[PDB]
Amino acid sequence: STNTTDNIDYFDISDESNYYLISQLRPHFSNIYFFDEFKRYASYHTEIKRYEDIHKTKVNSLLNEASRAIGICNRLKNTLKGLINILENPQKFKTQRESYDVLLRQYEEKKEAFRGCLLNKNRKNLDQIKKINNEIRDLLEKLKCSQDCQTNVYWDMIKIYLVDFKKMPLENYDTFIKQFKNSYLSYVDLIRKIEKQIDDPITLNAIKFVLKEMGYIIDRFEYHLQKVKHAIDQVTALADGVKPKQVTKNELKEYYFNIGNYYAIFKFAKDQLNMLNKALIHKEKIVHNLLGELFGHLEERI
Amino acid sequence: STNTTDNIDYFDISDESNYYLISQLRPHFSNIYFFDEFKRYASYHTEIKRYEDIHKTKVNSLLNEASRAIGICNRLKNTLKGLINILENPQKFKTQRESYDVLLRQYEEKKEAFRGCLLNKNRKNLDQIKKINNEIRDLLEKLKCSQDCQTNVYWDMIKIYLVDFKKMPLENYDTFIKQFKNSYLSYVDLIRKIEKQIDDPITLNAIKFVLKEMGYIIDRFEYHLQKVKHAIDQVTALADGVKPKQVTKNELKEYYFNIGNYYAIFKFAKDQLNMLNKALIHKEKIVHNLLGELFGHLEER
Repeated sequence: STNTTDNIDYFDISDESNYYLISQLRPHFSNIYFFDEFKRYASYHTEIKRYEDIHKTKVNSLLNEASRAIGICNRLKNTLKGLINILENPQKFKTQRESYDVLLRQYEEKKEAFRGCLLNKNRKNLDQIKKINNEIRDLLEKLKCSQDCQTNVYWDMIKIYLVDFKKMPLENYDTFIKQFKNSYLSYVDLIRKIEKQIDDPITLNAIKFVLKEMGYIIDRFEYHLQKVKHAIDQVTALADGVKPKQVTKNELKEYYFNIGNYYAIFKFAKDQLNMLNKALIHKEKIVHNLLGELFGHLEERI
Repeated sequence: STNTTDNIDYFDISDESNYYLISQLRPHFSNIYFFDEFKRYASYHTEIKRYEDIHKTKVNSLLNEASRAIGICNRLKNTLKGLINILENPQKFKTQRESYDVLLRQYEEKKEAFRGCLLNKNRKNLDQIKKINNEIRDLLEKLKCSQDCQTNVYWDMIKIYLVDFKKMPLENYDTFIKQFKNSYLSYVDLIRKIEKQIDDPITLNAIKFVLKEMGYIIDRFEYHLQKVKHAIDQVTALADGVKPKQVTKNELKEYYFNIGNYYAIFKFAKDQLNMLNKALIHKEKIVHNLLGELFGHLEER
């Protein structure tokens, strides 16, 4: 059956301020999707048609620079995946000569080195996010309105975002992570009772490492599920309140930035949760196979 | 007094990492309540009686140092409150000689200076929170357990917290802020239609300022409401899940830190939301009075 982690896309990291989260899946920042959404907003205002060039030059380059940064950490990624494959697979551990304690410490060191690399190589890209944001605000000032800025475009997009939000079975995600977190706790509780009786070298270490990784991925799923829930609740609360006809231009700037980043979060968190969904299912199959091996060793002991 | 804000406790500020929130209400940080909760956890484990002294000395002193640090910003607070009372009250504006544009600018400068003071004077205290947290983690290592650490105390406290969580009407908080936010947006829209019809600049400026402050306080209410709901949902999710009877010592450490900080967030946010609820209501009374003064002027040509 399944016993080898082929993909470790589940690692992410946030910056020190916890404003930006870096993912191994492109566009790597949710903020790229906001720049894509503003391209849709700007097409309805002829006063800001220059953003078409800002998007082609600044926004696309930022995406590729983010992809380039992730690619710089690719050899750390392969080294980390090589350690994971040994630590999770007793058969692969038996083909080398290092001890499990040594490989475990190298795993923690390479894990933080890889995650640290994802952030460090993207710091200048993070600064570019603010500069393109400020460039967008300055571009928005060229609108031919000041205290009577129309909100039709703003309210048209909220309605469009609400139907896209219905295309995500939010109850399925809650039910899935609830069962998995309890299945995870039951697994660890079963391992605790078995270890109290026997020492099963290699096999028992492997199943604990996989469970430890499972716990990390569970935490990642809950994080990204909380953000997509928050984003949908905010946009929905706007649609259930009063709808002003006209606002000032500085207010319309905040409006576009508000719904634009919320839809970006939703779009970004969806593909992240889908990846994390597959990673959890994959880790569980490894645990299942290892657990059957562990019960066989328990029988021959007693 | 009529159209007079007497309390400006609604201002708060977070640190750059957004891990610590500094409030003008004692204990100024929710982390103090966690230290108070661990004092209850430690009473069930004779191996860690030393925390009785750590709490009495380090924790209480941190509270008093936090209170003193906030006190350093009192001169800025009085200046800021003085500007608020002028900007919100047309009668008090007419009794002085500064222009409304200059007073608005001084407000924005003093507001940021006061909020920045609340954080800057508390930076050493924020570091002391980390010292006490690490000292607690090191103290927990003295437990006479390794792979068989009982979770009886952990589950006894979760039961207690759930009873306390039900004493907070979350739906009342939600229904209030959503109706209040809608009334706020209607007030703004009403002024946009009204100001086109009359030249009442003194009154209109005061309404716009009070509504400007109302917007800030609404965002504060929403921030603290989200935190307290997250904390209740996390602790409730623990109760609805599998309940292992024994865990490892490092797992028990994270157990105590998890529910302790979540309950601390619950206690802290409740008193914050109650203060913000009163502040929003008081700002709305000022808007009601000013709208009544505005409609009176509209009647007389």
